[PDB]
Amino acid sequence: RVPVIDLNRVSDEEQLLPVVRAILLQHDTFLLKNYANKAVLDALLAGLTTKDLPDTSQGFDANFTGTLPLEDDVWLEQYIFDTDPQLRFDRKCRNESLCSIYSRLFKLGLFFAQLCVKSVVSSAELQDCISTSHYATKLTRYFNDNDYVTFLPTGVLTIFPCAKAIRYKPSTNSWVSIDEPDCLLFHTGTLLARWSQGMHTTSPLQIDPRANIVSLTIWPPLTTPISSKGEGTIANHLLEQQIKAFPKVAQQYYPRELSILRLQDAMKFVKELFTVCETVLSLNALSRSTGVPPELHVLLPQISSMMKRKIVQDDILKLLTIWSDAYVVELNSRGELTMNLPKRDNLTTLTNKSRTLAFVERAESWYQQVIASKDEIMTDVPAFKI
Repeated sequence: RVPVIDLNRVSDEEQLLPVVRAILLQHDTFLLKNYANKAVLDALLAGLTTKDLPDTSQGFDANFTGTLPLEDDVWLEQYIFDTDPQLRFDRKCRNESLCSIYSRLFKLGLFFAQLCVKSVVSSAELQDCISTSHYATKLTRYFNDNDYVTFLPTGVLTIFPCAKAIRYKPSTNSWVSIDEPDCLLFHTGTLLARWSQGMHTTSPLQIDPRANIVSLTIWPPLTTPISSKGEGTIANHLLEQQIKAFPKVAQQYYPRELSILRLQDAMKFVKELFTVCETVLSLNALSRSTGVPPELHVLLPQISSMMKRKIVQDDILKLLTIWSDAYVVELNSRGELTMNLPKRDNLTTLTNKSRTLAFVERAESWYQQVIASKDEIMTDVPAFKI
């Protein structure tokens, strides 16, 4: 199940470090038991159910900060803060109740974040990336006016004051719900896994947005480079995560970034489709003896089954857009589309043996041409006209 740290048994840094480290080497999620202010914390959360309502006049900006109306009378209240005065992230939280929860979750979360880094991060220069003077936080509150959201946190760790209405993936596929109301829940983010350089891995979580969930995620300063081998920062990963969580907000504030992420899903789609089509066509060719190409409608159900989704004739035509010489697709005797492997060689097949690598290489090429051009980039691969 879930690793549990009892604070009445282990309370100081000397005791907690080997415990935290042993956990982090095999887990990304753990419970905090007997926290000295669990009662006060639970009282504050209870207060949020009837008072200190979300500021509906606040708006929701490009920093993914403010108040956002969701469906089913659910309200999101979120604040992203950074210690850097050069950054316009000045608000940690708003109302007295949320501020009290923040102060308790931060002091606790900052302590354990440093333990997490000390545990699985070898770089001495990264041992002090997070301090009381250098950090960034995201305080998230869901409010319900009387399904699960899947996300992958990107901080060092995310804390939940109550281990309730949250699902996770055991390290032993399938979601399992966590129901330990007397404990806080800790989950590590991708930054810790990344900086561990293989020592630690994390996993996505699931929450019920109608269960008044509160969470605090903690980072080093947002301007911190992810790695020496790149220019991407924590800000880039935070943005991508927030875009995936709130795509409609993204469509307004970050339309290009959204359309790229959507196009990448289309890329992933067409690559698997090609591999599936290769298998299906190869198998069908075995149940033949004469050079009569199969009608496309015959192949679709098998292709759809392997793709685990409905695949239409239009989808297969996307493959030709990426590589027109991939297949020979034409109308038959009775006006139905047929599909078969090419018989004759061209300059491509005379110089490249692998059909597998050929499609992948031309998929990325097509992908770059779209995102390098300044014309309105598409979110999908256009169907090749016959």
